[PDB]
Amino acid sequence: VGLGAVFLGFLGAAGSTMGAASNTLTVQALGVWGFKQLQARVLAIERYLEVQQLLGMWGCSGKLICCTNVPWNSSWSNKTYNEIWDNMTWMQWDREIGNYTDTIYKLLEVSQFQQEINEKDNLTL
Amino acid sequence: LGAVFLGFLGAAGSTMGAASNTLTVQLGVWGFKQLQARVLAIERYLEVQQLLGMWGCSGKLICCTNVPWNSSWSNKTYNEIWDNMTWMQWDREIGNYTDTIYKLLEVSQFQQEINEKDNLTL
Amino acid sequence: VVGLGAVFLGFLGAAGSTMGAASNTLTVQARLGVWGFKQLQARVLAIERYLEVQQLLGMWGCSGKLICCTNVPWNSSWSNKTYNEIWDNMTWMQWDREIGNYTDTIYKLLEVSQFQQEINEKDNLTL
Amino acid sequence: GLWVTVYYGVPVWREAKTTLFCASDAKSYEVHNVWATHACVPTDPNPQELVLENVTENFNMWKNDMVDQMHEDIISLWDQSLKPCVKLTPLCVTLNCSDAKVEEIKNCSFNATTELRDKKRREYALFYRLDIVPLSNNSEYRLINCNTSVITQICPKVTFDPIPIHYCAPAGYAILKCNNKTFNGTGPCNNVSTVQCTHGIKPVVSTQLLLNGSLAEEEIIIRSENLTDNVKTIIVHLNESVEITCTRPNNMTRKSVRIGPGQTFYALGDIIGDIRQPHCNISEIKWEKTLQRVSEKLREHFNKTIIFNQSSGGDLEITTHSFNCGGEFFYCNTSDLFFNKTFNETNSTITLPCRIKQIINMWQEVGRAMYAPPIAGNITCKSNITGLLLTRDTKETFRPGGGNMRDNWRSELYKYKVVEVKPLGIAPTECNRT
Amino acid sequence: GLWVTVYYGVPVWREAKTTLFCASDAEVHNVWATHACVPTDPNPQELVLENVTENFNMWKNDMVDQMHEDIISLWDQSLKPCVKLTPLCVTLNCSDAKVEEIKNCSFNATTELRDKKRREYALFYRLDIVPLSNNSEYRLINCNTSVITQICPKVTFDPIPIHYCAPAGYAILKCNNKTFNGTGPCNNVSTVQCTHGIKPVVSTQLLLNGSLAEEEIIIRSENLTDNVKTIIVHLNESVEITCTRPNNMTRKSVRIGPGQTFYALGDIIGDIRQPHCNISEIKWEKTLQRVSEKLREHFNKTIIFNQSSGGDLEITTHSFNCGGEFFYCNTSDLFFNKTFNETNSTITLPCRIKQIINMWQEVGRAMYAPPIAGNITCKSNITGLLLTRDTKETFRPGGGNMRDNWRSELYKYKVVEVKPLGIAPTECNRT
Amino acid sequence: GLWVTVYYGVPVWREAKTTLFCASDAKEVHNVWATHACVPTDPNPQELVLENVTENFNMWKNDMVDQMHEDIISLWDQSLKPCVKLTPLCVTLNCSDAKVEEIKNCSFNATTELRDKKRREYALFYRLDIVPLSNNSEYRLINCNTSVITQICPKVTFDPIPIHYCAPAGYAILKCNNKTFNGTGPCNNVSTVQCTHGIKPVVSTQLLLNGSLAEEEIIIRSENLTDNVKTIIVHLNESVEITCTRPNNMTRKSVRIGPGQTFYALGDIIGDIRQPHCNISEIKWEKTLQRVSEKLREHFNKTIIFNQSSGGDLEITTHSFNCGGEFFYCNTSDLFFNKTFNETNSTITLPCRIKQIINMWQEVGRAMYAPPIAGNITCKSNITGLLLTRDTKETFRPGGGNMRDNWRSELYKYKVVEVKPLGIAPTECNRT
Amino acid sequence: DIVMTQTPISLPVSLGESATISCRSSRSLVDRQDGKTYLEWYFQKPGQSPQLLIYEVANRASGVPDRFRGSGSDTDFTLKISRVEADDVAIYYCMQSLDPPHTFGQGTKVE
Amino acid sequence: QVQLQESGPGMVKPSETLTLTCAVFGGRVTSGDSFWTWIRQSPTKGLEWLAGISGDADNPTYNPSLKSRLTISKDPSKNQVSLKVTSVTATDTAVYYCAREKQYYFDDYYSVESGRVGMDSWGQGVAVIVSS
Ligand SMILES: *[C@@H]1O[C@H](CO)[C@@H](O[C@@H]2O[C@H](CO)[C@@H](O[C@@H]3O[C@H](CO[C@H]4O[C@H](CO)[C@@H](O)[C@H](O)[C@@H]4O)[C@@H](O)[C@H](O[C@H]4O[C@H](CO)[C@@H](O)[C@H](O)[C@@H]4O)[C@@H]3O)[C@H](O)[C@H]2NC(C)=O)[C@H](O)[C@H]1NC(C)=O
Ligand SMILES: *[C@@H]1O[C@H](CO)[C@@H](O)[C@H](O)[C@H]1NC(C)=O
Ligand SMILES: *[C@@H]1O[C@H](CO)[C@@H](O)[C@H](O)[C@H]1NC(C)=O
Ligand SMILES: *[C@@H]1O[C@H](CO)[C@@H](O)[C@H](O)[C@H]1NC(C)=O
Ligand SMILES: *[C@@H]1O[C@H](CO)[C@@H](O)[C@H](O)[C@H]1NC(C)=O
Ligand SMILES: *[C@@H]1O[C@H](CO)[C@@H](O)[C@H](O)[C@H]1NC(C)=O
Repeated sequence: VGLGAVFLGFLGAAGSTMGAASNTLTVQALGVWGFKQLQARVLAIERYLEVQQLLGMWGCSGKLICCTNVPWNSSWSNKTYNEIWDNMTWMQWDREIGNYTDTIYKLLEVSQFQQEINEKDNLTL
Repeated sequence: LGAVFLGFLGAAGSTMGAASNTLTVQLGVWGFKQLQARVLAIERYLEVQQLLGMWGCSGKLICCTNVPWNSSWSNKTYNEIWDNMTWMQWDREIGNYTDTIYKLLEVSQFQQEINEKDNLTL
Repeated sequence: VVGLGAVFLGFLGAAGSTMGAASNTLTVQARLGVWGFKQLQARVLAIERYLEVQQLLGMWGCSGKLICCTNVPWNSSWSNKTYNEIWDNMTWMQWDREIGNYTDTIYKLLEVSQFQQEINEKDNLTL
Repeated sequence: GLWVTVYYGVPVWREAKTTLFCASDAKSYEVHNVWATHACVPTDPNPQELVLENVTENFNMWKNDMVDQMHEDIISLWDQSLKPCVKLTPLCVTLNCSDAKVEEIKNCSFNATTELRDKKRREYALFYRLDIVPLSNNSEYRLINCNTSVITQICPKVTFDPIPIHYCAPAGYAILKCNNKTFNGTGPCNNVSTVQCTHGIKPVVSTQLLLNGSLAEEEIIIRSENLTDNVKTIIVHLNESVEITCTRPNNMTRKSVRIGPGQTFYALGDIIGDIRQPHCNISEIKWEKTLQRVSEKLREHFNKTIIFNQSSGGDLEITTHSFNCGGEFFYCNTSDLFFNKTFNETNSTITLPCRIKQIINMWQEVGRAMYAPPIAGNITCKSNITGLLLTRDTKETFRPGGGNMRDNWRSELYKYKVVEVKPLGIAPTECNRT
Repeated sequence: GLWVTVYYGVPVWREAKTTLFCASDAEVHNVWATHACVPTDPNPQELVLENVTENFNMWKNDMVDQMHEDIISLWDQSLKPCVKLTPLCVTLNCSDAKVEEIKNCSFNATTELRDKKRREYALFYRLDIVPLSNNSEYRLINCNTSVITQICPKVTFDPIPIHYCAPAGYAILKCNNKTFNGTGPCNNVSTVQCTHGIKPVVSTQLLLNGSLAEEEIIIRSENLTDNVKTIIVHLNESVEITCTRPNNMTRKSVRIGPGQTFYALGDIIGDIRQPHCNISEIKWEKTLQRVSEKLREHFNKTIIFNQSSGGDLEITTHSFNCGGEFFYCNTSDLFFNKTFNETNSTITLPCRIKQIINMWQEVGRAMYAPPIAGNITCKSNITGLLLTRDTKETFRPGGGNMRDNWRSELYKYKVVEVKPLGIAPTECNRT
Repeated sequence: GLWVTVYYGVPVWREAKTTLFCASDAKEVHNVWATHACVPTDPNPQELVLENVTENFNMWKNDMVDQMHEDIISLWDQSLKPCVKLTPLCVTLNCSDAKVEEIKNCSFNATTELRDKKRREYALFYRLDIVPLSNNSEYRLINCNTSVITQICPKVTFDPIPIHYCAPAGYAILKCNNKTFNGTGPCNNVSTVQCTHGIKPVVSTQLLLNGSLAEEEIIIRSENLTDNVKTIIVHLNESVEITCTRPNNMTRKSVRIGPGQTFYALGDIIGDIRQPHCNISEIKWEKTLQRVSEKLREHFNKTIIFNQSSGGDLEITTHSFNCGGEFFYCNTSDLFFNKTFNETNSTITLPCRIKQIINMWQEVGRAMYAPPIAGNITCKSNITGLLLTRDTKETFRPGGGNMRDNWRSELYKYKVVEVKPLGIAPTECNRT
Repeated sequence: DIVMTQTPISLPVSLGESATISCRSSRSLVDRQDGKTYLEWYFQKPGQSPQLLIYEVANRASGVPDRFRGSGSDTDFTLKISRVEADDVAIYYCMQSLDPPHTFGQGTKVE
Repeated sequence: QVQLQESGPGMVKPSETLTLTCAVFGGRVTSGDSFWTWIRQSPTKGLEWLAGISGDADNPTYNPSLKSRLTISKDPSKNQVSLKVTSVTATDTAVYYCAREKQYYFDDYYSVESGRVGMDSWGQGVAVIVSS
């Protein structure tokens, strides 16, 4: 499987509610055309390096799920855990926080950097 | 990238146990034809680095897993199969079960994540 | 274009500081056709730069995190100076110029050190 | 708690234009076939549909970038095939010409350079009237497009079998197939489903009636950008499609004649038997029943009398049912009993009188034209009429006329949309790393 | 110490020759690609790179060589679909334009079919048709050399700014020492992802539309003590130049051979008025005065300027491009021809148009530029001189090649690779 | 019992097909093969032992040689297209003879700088290039009626620089070292390398040239020895030297064909013309065919005989090779094989003749004009392999039936394998 | 060498009438040569030099009218004036131009 | 077209050698498309063809009847063609012309047509009389 098993399989959960999306695991049970295909393979690779790069540099590398150490900001939304974690499709959830997706990443980058230097500053000391 | 795989190709003729020692001992036609080759090298490495990521034990030289050894695959225990076989023979034994092994391992990784998530969600 | 090059620019920043200031200073960042084919070579080559620097870490068991502590003796014949005098008196460019001679040997030494560490760990799993 | 967390798997997508690449069913592999040639990514275990349950999604077909890429291909793919072939430039000389009957299938002669650049040698070659043009009336004819374009001839090596072609998206994207059996061209699709590669579309270049197209599911469909607009095009699909066949009884065989050193081109040698005009037969009852059903469907979006009036005319590219067959194109009147009357609310068949054309100007680009060599032996084919390019013009008059041939490709890529998957979900949670 | 540690993200850089790609922002086609490319790449993304030194030179550079082998390909890649204009190369019989620099020729030509030919007449400039030996019979200048290709009538070939941007994983160390001459430690260095933007205008004696100098006249050369290496001067207070072709000319579509035509000059409306280019002499005179002092201190002796004539009219004349039309001016009628001891008006230059050119100093590739209908009034800034070092020192305008134009703009950049791997001892060991 | 473990770096591999790429020592100037493109350096001491692993491969169904011919044929296409085409020269061409039997002082009308004036001209052509149009006064170039013909730019040269193929990073190229290799089947000694250390793209159709001499022992190769259509390949040990030479002093002359287009032709014969010599050390050659025959007897238990080539055209019947900027075509049968043996200082000569117009790859619609090199040219070289076709006794005729078979004499010992270092095995450990 | 016969040697005529002139070849003429019938006609008023009328049997000279037309077989050649007028008075010459030396005929004097 | 003019003495003594010249206006003597030739209009025999030369530098050919006594050449330096008559007889008294038999050669890549338009343009004709 090139990478379609993951980047198409993640639509298998589809617009099912977040509660379902958190535990839906059993569902698995030369020439011109050459140039068009080459541009596809190179572009396909880039779309995979992009997410792994950010997922990699955050300290969340490899691990499928991981928690973080930067607290929530109520400005992002008021509705809380048990209200959003159920009775809402994720794609709908992406609508309201896309207003901060371009900035929330920076908090992960700075928080991760602080975390890893904190390790060296204690182990090397 | 890629060129290091020749080091792994060493000790092909050896016992599976003895393989650990060898690693211890260790534009234009020409332009486009190279680009087609160069992109290929990346793909067959990312299709390798991705499998480990999908299997959770990313990067580490060896992996310990949770799924059991079905006797239908091979009922030779530890003392035999590591004795005098290179992986060429072992590939023939395990060849028919490769794909089911991959997906079986994958779900075993996905299900332990939620188990790890239980402590964070209980 | 941007994703694999944004971090590289940040690394180049504050190069003029010595390593001692450089450690905490890094947090200050926030605290077809000719011109189609040419663009293809740039996009492919950019991956080969990130993939190399990341792939070396896997060989060294230094995956994921920025800094990683390691297990391999310091071949002190490389330099009289140690941490207490090189760390606050020199910059990375100066460090590379006098250390680049040995670099390839350390990678092989660091390669075997990582290998034996994980297999000696396997010797702990197989005890 | 209330700390942010990340998930490296989540269903999310955005509408994104992206390059696509080919996949084919590996129907044979001789590598001179225009479309495939050396061929594209080999096949797949095609059934891959996914439930994608109750995801409310909407999209509009007339803006999708996938159809445009299928006009970046073809026209660029034909150029990749026509470039090595011969130029018919040296053949643009004054033609002495006459008739061949014991229909306008003429017999022409000209100067022509032999193997040497110096000596000349008279050669006779036949031509249909749609190639020659009057000099201003008898004799001294000339090739039509030579006054604006560099005429070139398709090499006999290649063929034009409309082989199925499957469109895949690069890994990391997906195609959201729409399954609602009355999808009215644009709007919500309540039963969307994903698929890695599309259906096997056939590169059939129709211009007034869409041949070999996919059948609509259990209901007649009518699509348009704006049904209330007076000028914009309209596309109709069908269910239980109707038959159409065409044959040329003339048992022709190609002669090869010299044009300078090295270069050669092929033309008609002789008319075996006798000239019988090309025919096309269509079941009269099927067409009447079929168009009658569409009449009700067309009525219920205007609520008035609908009148079929034949095409506008002025040429043969626009006003005729042009289609490819074997490698010798047809341009056909499609009006005798096919239109010109409407409904109030025998087991014979309809006839279409029509003809052949060698030099075809295609894609409506000035400066380029292609010459199709004659195909030996009598030629026959059968196909399904699966769509009409009706154009709207108290009452309402519908004129069968096709706009740009991109309409044909929008007639089968209607149920597809390109999406970019970005599985990097963010959410709050109780935890924090310890 | 006692233990090495891998430090990812380390600042370390080394020289590297590698490819560069698009940039554009803000129709049919343009010769400089730009019809589809990456957008905008805003400017303020620099890192000032505080107080780290870097020494480099502009002459052993990669960008200029990386570029001159690209522009020469961009034009060559554009002219493939359009007519090779060889069939026009036949015996011309030419009369004078009865409305000496223009001639009105007649020739036979192949019409829309092989054998029927007609007599046609078209206008030409005497600079590029040679008598076939009064004779009074001529041919196109470039027929014994190579084919000549018509510039496609629909495309346009006026300059558009293009930014060079290095691939991800590299950087471009822009030097910011405003008084820098292109060789030495740039004590105020900076790095940029995508360059600021450079204009592709071709010239031979004046750097038109170029980036202006800042608070200095800077003279740059690999060797000021060499009599064949080029001297480049970068100008304080760029002067303004205007060029025009005031003839109200019209174009006629003469048909030759089959297929496509080639556009040619028709009637010279009104009366012949030779083209001219205007300069304010006081501006130019005291602009020359400024450079007269700068290079003096580099030679400690008096200087002179001269004509630079004695060539094939490509390098000796002020050859440049503007408004879809080409120009070749004497540019030393009285322009330089002066030496320095220490009114509102203008000085004017007589100039010549040429219909077909051979650019990039090569042979095997000449092209025909269809005339621009109507009058044009080309106006541009001037920022540099391609002076040549020929008791006292003699100077003469004119470069040695055409890469010198690009070398004037890309001097403040050098492509560099970043190596984010560095080993350093540290006290810890793995837990 | 026991649990699954995944071991990275497992040495398992499988057969594959790959788009290989090029590399070379470095050389400047418009060399046709290496160009300014191929990757430099790769000094390769990395011959890994790969101790005693069994492996099998056959050079016949190998899909690396066909990849070598998928390019090179395309490589010249990259270099023919820019250069001047030679169609306008196809004019009624009137020849008498040349003297100051095989060279014509031939005259023709060609257009001058402009397309309105003709200009009488004279240009030499070797007898092969022209064909009599007819007792004979008119001639024309041979390949005019079948194909358009182009002209090689003198700027490029065919001097074969060696080229190294390289597996893309991630594959591996195997190598068999059993010097008595069957030609097919398991090999007891195997090794691996990223890039092979030497191949030469020299074209030959009857005898190999500059090739790697066999590894200390004579070798015989075939798809099927007991067959009469498959080409036998012999690979000599203790190679035998050859030398061909053009002793004339011909001078190049440039003539024009319409505007822009022009080409180079042989102006005048200078000095006494002699037939192009091809000398071979007959003293070595005699027992050289004796030794290969003894090897052939080792497989067929009876005497053998050698005849001339199969005759017919000048593509199957003749030693054809490049001396560099010039094409040779030698009889190489009349005074050279003729016979066999039972069980004096001199060197044998061959009749040979030059051909400007060639039909390389023997396919329709393709041809080229070889620009003559002025003056004398000599090229000493080594013969290392004969190509034999099989016609009480055994008969052979030199001359391979297809030029692709030549490459098998140098790329036999390699097979591309896709190293796929992902393997599965049990273990006692489980994730804890 | 090769001799052309002519008939008529003279022909008086008034305005508006049509006239016909003929000349015959001796040595075959149009002997293949990958060419064509190289026969020509010339006319000359008194005092002025000869000028071209017809070449290649049936092709008129530069800008001359349709007052006349030429025709001929392999060896027989003819010339006809569609409508004579005042300025047509001249001596008409039959000239062959196949092989050197070119040979005229001894005039055709029409009034 | 080519304007043309004969020049030379009109009074000639018996039995002497006569040289006649013709200067070309608007062209080149040596250009291959032309074939210069000279013709005489005798009173008894009429028109007759003497000689012509052009194209291949040295390419003269004379009428066999008068092959013995003719010579003709040209030079671009003055752009004229001159004819020498050796041992003139009283019968040679006649008007001599210089004429330009026009050839052509057009190469349109595909076909290379070629031919001639006969003797397009003639000179005024120069009268020479053999008397004393
Ligand atoms: C493979 O088989 C081919 C024939 O099929 C042989 O190819 C030629 O081999 C010769 C000899 O090795 C090459 O060298 C030529 O030598 C000639 C004179 O010798 C001078 O140069 C050599 C090499 O540098 C010196 O050793 C010697 O001392 C002399 O200085 C010249 O005729 C040739 O010069 C050619 O190249 C230059 C540069 O391009 C041109 O300017 C010249 O005009 C001329 O073309 C050349 O140096 C030669 O390169 C091969 N080609 C030709 C055409 O002769 C191989 O020898 C044989 N073996 C191998 C290993 O490839
Ligand atoms: C929360 O978000 C707001 C903007 O909505 C921002 O101003 C504020 O600084 C954020 N607070 C924290 C603690 O990040
Ligand atoms: C073991 O393999 C068999 C097939 O050989 C399969 O049916 C069975 O389910 C497997 N058992 C387990 C526990 O995986
Ligand atoms: C230590 O210093 C001495 C004296 O300067 C020098 O020669 C030597 O190389 C240094 N050793 C190391 C290991 O750096
Ligand atoms: C350029 O500047 C350097 C110092 O950076 C100086 O030494 C040198 O002389 C200057 N060269 C020229 C040609 O002005
Ligand atoms: C023969 O040709 C060679 C080519 O290099 C030249 O050096 C030599 O002088 C020539 N000999 C004669 C006699 O022209």
